[PDB]
Amino acid sequence: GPKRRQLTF
Amino acid sequence: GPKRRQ
Amino acid sequence: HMVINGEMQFYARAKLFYQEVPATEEGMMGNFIELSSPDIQASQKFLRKFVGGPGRAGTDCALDCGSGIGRVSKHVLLPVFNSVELVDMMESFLLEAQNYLQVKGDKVESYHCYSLQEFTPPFRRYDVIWIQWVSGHLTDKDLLAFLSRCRDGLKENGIIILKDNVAREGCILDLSDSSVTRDMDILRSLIRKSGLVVLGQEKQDGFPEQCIPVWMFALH
Amino acid sequence: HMVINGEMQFYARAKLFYQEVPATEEGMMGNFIELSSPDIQASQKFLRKFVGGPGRAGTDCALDCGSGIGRVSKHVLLPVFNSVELVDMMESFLLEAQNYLQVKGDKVESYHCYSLQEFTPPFRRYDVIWIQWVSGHLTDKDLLAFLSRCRDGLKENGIIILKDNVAREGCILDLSDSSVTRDMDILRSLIRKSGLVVLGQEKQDGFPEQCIPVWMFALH
Ligand SMILES: Nc1ncnc2c1ncn2[C@@H]1O[C@H](CSCC[C@H](N)C(=O)O)[C@@H](O)[C@H]1O
Ligand SMILES: Nc1ncnc2c1ncn2[C@@H]1O[C@H](CSCC[C@H](N)C(=O)O)[C@@H](O)[C@H]1O
Ligand SMILES: [Cl-]
Ligand SMILES: [Cl-]
Ligand SMILES: [Cl-]
Repeated sequence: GPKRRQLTF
Repeated sequence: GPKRRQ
Repeated sequence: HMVINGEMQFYARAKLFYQEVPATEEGMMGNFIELSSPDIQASQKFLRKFVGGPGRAGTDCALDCGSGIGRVSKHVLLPVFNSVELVDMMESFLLEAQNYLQVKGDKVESYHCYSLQEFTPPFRRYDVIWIQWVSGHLTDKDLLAFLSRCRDGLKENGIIILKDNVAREGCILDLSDSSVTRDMDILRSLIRKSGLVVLGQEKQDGFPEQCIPVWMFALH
Repeated sequence: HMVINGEMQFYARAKLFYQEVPATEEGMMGNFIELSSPDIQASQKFLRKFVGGPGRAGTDCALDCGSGIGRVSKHVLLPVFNSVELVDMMESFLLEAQNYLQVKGDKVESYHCYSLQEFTPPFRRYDVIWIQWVSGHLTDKDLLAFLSRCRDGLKENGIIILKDNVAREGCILDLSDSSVTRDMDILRSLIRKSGLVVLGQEKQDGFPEQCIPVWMFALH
């Protein structure tokens, strides 16, 4: 299902 | 170690 | 781009993950139960644009891929199609589907317990093939091949509805649930290589900024 | 760029893989035992180009990262350096190293049992840090961090030697052994972000064309 967005560093 | 190609 | 070797490990881990997912709407939504209603409303509206009338997909038969317990079947497919077939690799979810799809279960033709990468849809049988939140569980090679087999499963004027998370940049391989979140370029590339073309596509509205964007695709 | 989520499962599968890998040269080479001898020959030459001389790397101390049983230490490092330290996550390999290294084992200062993504090379201690066929077992995020800590472990004029498989185009994620085969561009990007500069660069010759190319990098 839906997933939390990941961050890019 | 070494690995095969696709 | 990325190639996945060791596909056996990939699919085995996914079965271990879903063995602990509860056979409920909340389990199907990965605990994002508050997003089920806006998901369903957008899917209903999107389906209406491509079904019914001359030259458009018929309303006789639909296939629900990675159905889980049948959330999409209950709220999107069964109100529209005369018969619906569910396919999912989890026997537990399909057992629960029979109870979950109570009011309209008489129109459910079959519950197919198979993994999509091992599943051959019958030739030219379906007006609509619905693939929601499961394409990420197939490797690129297996998804490409599965989409080609789905094309062969469509009746004339039939369509594939693909709905999934689409990463904003680059792909994400998540080893906890054995999923790959693909970006738009990779996804469109696999659709093209499979012999399909995008009849239409729409971004899911009403979803939170904290979640990966969700997109719907009508393919034929 | 591609990203890996759920590292816990990534590193865990790697330990399960190496628990079944024999503590032999054949185990280290992944059943390419015949390639060990040309590997040694190319590494000895490459090392001679950056070690011993004015402004060149000293010959006092070396670190063998992902040493396994010490194949590289035995044939490349211990002949050249006064003391060599091995670091590997499998204590079974470090234990066998004491046999396999034979007389050269007398110049081993310590056998460190650590995962590289948890290891911090002692500050300003090594003239050469050798990282061979293990960088693929670290995620991009963990490899960047580890290279930065290696740079801090270097003495004056010290260098890092990195030797690994490098895809000609497109990365490969092998879930059977939890390794990423990076390609040239993404690997150079990770080296750059870590604050390291490429001194030398050579492709391993004499390897079968059916194998992924192998490259050596001198970095500081
Ligand atoms: N390889 C595979 N083959 C068949 N089903 C799979 C699969 N990998 C994951 N699945 C199924 O895909 C479902 C994802 S949860 C999504 C459920 C449903 N599409 C909905 O939107 O409500 C789970 O039921 C899981 O059992
Ligand atoms: N995350 C990690 N941290 C430390 N060592 C690791 C590691 N992942 C794999 N390794 C080690 O890396 C080695 C890869 S086999 C390579 C051995 C040696 N470098 C040679 O060239 O002969 C194995 O010994 C394995 O135990
Ligand atoms: Cl970000
Ligand atoms: Cl995203
Ligand atoms: Cl550089």
